[PDB]
Amino acid sequence: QSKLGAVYTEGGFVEGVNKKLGLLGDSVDIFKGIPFAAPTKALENPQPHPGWQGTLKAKNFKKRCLQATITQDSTYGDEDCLYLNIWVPQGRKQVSRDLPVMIWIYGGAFLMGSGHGANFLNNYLYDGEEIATRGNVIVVTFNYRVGPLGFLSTGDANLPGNYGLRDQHMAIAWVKRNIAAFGGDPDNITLFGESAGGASVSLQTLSPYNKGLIRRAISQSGVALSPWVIQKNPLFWAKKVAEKVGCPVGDAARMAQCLKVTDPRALTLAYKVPLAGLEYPMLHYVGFVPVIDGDFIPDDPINLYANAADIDYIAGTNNMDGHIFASIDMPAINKGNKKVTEEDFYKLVSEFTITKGLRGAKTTFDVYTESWAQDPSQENKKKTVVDFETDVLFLVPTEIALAQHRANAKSAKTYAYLFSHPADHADDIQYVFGKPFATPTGYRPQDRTVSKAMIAYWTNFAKTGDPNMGDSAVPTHWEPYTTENSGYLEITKKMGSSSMKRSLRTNFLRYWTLTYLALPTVT
Ligand SMILES: [Zn+2]
Ligand SMILES: [Zn+2]
Ligand SMILES: [Zn+2]
Ligand SMILES: [Zn+2]
Ligand SMILES: [Zn+2]
Ligand SMILES: [Zn+2]
Ligand SMILES: [Zn+2]
Ligand SMILES: [Zn+2]
Ligand SMILES: [Zn+2]
Ligand SMILES: [Zn+2]
Ligand SMILES: [Zn+2]
Repeated sequence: QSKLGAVYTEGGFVEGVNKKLGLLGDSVDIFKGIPFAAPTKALENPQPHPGWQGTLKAKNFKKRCLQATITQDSTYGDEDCLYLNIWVPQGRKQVSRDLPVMIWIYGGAFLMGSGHGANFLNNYLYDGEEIATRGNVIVVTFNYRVGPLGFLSTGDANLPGNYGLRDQHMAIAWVKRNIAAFGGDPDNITLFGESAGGASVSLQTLSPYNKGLIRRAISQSGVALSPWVIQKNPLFWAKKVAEKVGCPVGDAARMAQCLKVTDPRALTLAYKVPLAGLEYPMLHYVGFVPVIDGDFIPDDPINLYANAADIDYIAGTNNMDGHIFASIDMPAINKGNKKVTEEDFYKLVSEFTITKGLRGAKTTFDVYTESWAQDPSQENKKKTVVDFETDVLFLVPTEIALAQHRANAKSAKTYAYLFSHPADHADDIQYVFGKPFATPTGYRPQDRTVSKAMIAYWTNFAKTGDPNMGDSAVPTHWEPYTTENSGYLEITKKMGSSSMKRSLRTNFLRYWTLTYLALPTVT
């Protein structure tokens, strides 16, 4: 009477595990490996999963979708991968009902990842237990297809792409139809995700496929407007794969059907992004990502924000999000005894501004190195390289998305954040998921303070659309974003009234959205 037991879903009964928590009667019901769609076919849209007889034992994580290992030498996962996982918190007197529902979408550059995440200190990163029990919400995680098997496309109807986005949508629709049986409120679904997952969250809110399914959304370090998200030239990348696996490249239809019957492991390993050295910035080699298909993504995402008019929305970034691509594009920023020079940075800037030619390279170099005259230290120069990559890859897209969502808002609220700290220790995911509480030996008291506050804001928002209002106290009043106030919450170790800030790097946002765009395109 205080836990779920066998749950009747549309496919049949499902049995999970009840984990007792604390000493006074709380617990958590955990379901792992519930199928939400059929075994996948290579480069075909997902399909309903047939029902089952008896009681499905949802006791273990299932296989991730077929993908390259990080050494890009081999593969793991399986074509039968579309499974989801659920954490339902339980109090000590009665079974939970009408709980808010948060669906996590993992990142991994659309190339790798799974619903459980990396394992460290005997804990999966996306283990939803700490969010669910501390915020009194239901947490869902799930697998979607990645890499060529998730995103290969010819840019036309022969191979329209976006298979992995359709997988995500199928998981969302399943939760909407079924989660009330677990104690969830299906009218109150919040998506959240990071990096490619944050851009996926954003894409899901913009797609007409999700009309009436999504109540709220959180984009962490990634939005549909980031430059690494939409592949403008998919036929080029599909031809690359066709040549390495021996398919003809003359006719799009013939090539498409050849790829569909190619060993999916050969498809997955067809292309390896070089590690070093590269002729172009890292951004150039993001290949198999979403496309504008005129269907799931009917138009350029910038034109789609009417679809999110009643979806409350949080979006934010990490202060040094770009350090990942910056280290690859300029390895000197990590080597303490190697210099970054004006010539190195010009070269990097010029590669990002090719469409505006020499003038575009100069105006950008000039604005980012303005501070170098008074502070020529390597510390200031290397920080500048990171800030540049953060701005173009994360911050500027995110600010444009916030502005677009606010301008199209009807009932929707809009919120902005900057996460500042001090895998790497600076990253948001581990604090959002409560890792400092689940594996506390690896973390210090200040880490639990930050994670406690992030889970409070996130789960208050899931409950009410107001990060300040819900089951948890918060340290700083988080003011909704408007064009006039342009406010963001700076999330740090010690928060108070001055944590609510405004006008994040506005001179740089204005440069990219006004000055740079006013330059003539060269050819
Ligand atoms: Zn199955
Ligand atoms: Zn696994
Ligand atoms: Zn198999
Ligand atoms: Zn009810
Ligand atoms: Zn649908
Ligand atoms: Zn390029
Ligand atoms: Zn170039
Ligand atoms: Zn992150
Ligand atoms: Zn990071
Ligand atoms: Zn820390
Ligand atoms: Zn207020």
